[PDB]
Amino acid sequence: TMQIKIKYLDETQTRISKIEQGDWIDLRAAEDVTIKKDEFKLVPLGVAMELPEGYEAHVVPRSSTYKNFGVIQTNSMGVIDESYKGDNDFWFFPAYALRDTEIKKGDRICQFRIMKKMPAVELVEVEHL
Amino acid sequence: TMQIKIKYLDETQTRISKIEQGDWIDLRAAEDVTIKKDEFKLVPLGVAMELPEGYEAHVVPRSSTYKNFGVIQTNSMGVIDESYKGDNDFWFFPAYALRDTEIKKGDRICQFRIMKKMPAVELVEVEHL
Amino acid sequence: TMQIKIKYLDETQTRISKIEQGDWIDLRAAEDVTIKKDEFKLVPLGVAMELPEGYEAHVVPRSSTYKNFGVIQTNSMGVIDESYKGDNDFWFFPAYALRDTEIKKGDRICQFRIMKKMPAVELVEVEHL
Ligand SMILES: O=c1ccn([C@H]2C[C@H](O)[C@@H](COP(=O)(O)NP(=O)(O)OP(=O)(O)O)O2)c(=O)[nH]1
Ligand SMILES: O=c1ccn([C@H]2C[C@H](O)[C@@H](COP(=O)(O)NP(=O)(O)OP(=O)(O)O)O2)c(=O)[nH]1
Ligand SMILES: O=c1ccn([C@H]2C[C@H](O)[C@@H](COP(=O)(O)NP(=O)(O)OP(=O)(O)O)O2)c(=O)[nH]1
Ligand SMILES: [Ca+2]
Ligand SMILES: [Ca+2]
Ligand SMILES: [Ca+2]
Ligand SMILES: [Ca+2]
Repeated sequence: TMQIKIKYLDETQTRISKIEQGDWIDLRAAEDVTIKKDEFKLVPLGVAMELPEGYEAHVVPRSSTYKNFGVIQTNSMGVIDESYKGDNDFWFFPAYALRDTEIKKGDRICQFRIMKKMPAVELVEVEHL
Repeated sequence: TMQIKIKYLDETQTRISKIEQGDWIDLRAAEDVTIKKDEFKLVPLGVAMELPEGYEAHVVPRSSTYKNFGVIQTNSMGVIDESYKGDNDFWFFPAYALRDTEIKKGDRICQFRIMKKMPAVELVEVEHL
Repeated sequence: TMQIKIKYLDETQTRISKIEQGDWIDLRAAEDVTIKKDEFKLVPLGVAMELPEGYEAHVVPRSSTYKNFGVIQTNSMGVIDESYKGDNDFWFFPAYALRDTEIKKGDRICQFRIMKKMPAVELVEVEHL
């Protein structure tokens, strides 16, 4: 199987290694985050990762995230590149609150999977298609 | 040649037609739903599916879902796993209404495709990246 | 390497051809767009493409789009099929503004990659799963 190296922000972050069979993986808030209605905050997720060469990760909310927390993800789907593999390259979930809300440290807030990056392409300009 | 088994909620749901291979497939509201501006409702899609093994489905709006139906999708992209294949595992579109709206039975509110699940990965903690 | 043919709206659009290595590609507003709070506009991107056969494109916001512009993409992830390849099939970004905003001509507003279309599938209706 493919290795992903993961570094946690600190010792209190919930470790997320288990036997994986192709399911998306839940990520968790690194700290309590309060968000007022119609405000935006980056929810830190407390993990940095070196993804497999030639891969990227996609991040979206969980199914019940809206019900529980009343937030939407402002970028729709977050794309994490194999190059965001630095020692300070921590992941976040960009949240817009549709109601006053609180997200607690340790809460599952979004989920990711990996995906092979697109193949090499060359764009060629033409005057007409 | 890959098969998806599909169960409809009832006889009144408009069946999905012979497909054009590879194109996303539109899904229809299973009943009339009224949603007031700033309200959230699960819009039933009136279908349950057994996806091929090792696949998942992704569900997103149409480009015109906002113009036609007044809603955004609260989970950004719905991910339907192979394991959501039970006889009562019906699909929904989680709608937040940005204006008052009357969605109708049969309205093509979103679209789906299948995709292979990500490979088996092993997360390994490291102190530093 | 696969080719994508690209046609620009006019001579003033910024050409986006360069060496590609699987990264998503930024697309840019074709003209100034003003969007008031709680309004929606299709932001023109000034490009039409013939994608490789058997492939589709996916379009999402850039990571900083919400901070810089206050817009969310109403369809979450836009899907451009291979058949959207006509001389007047210009791409757009469906934007809903959460605050009064201005996007300037040439601003990077979203990004795309390609992905192979789903395989041929046969839907088989069953009475029970
Ligand atoms: O939802 C997200 C999106 C991105 N990220 C990470 C990956 C991304 O590289 C980083 C932000 O760095 P940049 O501001 O450089 N954005 P990006 O890497 O997309 O830059 P570019 O526009 O050059 O591709 O945040 C998240 O943690 N969550
Ligand atoms: O937009 C969606 C998303 C999910 N679904 C389906 C699939 C999902 O399995 C189901 C909701 O079941 P759960 O509350 O068990 N959520 P999920 O399967 O995502 O759970 P987990 O967090 O364990 O992966 O609704 C939709 O119909 N539309
Ligand atoms: O974000 C997007 C989405 C689609 N598009 C273009 C390409 C796509 O083929 C076309 C239609 O997309 P949708 O299928 O999401 N909308 P709809 O079902 O309303 O259009 P059609 O009736 O043409 O399928 O719009 C964009 O330019 N940006
Ligand atoms: Ca999950
Ligand atoms: Ca409002
Ligand atoms: Ca369509
Ligand atoms: Ca990018």
